[PDB]
Amino acid sequence: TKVKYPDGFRSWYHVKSMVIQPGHPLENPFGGIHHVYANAEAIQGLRGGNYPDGAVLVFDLFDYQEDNHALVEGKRKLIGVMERDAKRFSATGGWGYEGFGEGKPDKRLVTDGGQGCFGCHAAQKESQYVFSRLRD
Amino acid sequence: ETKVKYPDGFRSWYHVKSMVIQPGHPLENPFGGIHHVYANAEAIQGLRGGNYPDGAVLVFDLFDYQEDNHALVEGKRKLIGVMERDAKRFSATGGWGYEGFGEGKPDKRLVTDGGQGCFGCHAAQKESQYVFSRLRD
Ligand code: HEC
Ligand code: HEC
Ligand SMILES: [Zn+2]
Ligand SMILES: [Zn+2]
Repeated sequence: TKVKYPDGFRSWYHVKSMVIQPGHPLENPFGGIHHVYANAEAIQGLRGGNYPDGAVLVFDLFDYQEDNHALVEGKRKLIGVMERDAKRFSATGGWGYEGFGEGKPDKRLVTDGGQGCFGCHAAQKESQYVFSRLRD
Repeated sequence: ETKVKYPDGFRSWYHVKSMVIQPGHPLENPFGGIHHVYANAEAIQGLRGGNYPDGAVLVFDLFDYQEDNHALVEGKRKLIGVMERDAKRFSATGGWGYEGFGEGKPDKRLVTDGGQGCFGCHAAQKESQYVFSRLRD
């Protein structure tokens, strides 16, 4: 009941991006440029289906540098992961939540079974706890 | 056989990188906004350090953004820029054909000069085969 590191996530479908700048409520620890990636099974849930077991969403978070009014991606700070499994992750609404420091498999960030992540994502109960929407 | 194809299905390609260009930056006009770069399989071979096969396509996808409480949030697509690799067909602009599609729409072709204006700037990157983007992790 550990969330698996999502190997190969960089090849997945890019859902959307967003920039969180200093002063935003989510600045700690989610400040920077982030990109949302979805594997094939996650796309089915985003498209209006049910999320099948095995669906994975990744929040990929980079630092950035402001250089002459351009924001340039720097280093990866972390990834956030949601893995769908209605049985194994029932305590947190059927998604398992993990963070990986710097995107590395050995740097697990979550220490409370994913309850803190869950507490905020629960506001999106109506949409299977996922905030991101497909855009074209 | 000098027209760049609209790159259908580009949104499911590999996302290379992103950048934000804000007011004040030298390129705000016309490339202001949040942009994402996508590459098909052939372009990845070229980005990786391999050579670019004919048929390689790189997409610059440009969105306006809105400021919302210390967040920049994606707004409407302004345009896509497309580079399509064909050493013989597009030899006049370095082996890449350049096109722009207004709001990403296949009917809104933007380029009127055979790609010369696009090529004039990308020519600065002769040494990486006219491509500014670099792979990252
Ligand atoms: C509110 C205080 C949050 C906490 C705590 C966590 N997340 Fe989150 N998450 C939040 C928002 C507002 C968004 C949308 C960002 C956007 O670009 O729209 C997200 C997104 C994710 C995603 C992408 C899928 C989605 O739901 O949109 C993942 C994979 C994700 N979050 C994981 C995650 C983990 C593992 C957390 C605890 C370490 C966690 N989130 C906390 C808001 C909040
Ligand atoms: C300088 C004045 C430019 C002109 C005119 C054009 N482009 Fe460009 N392009 C420029 C830069 C600095 C970058 C990199 C952006 C980044 O995030 O690093 C780009 C990128 C592209 C790409 C992505 C591939 C790459 O070379 O990195 C495409 C497909 C591309 N540009 C197409 C394009 C077209 C079709 C143009 C005329 C309509 C065009 N570019 C003009 C700088 C400049
Ligand atoms: Zn403020
Ligand atoms: Zn600035």
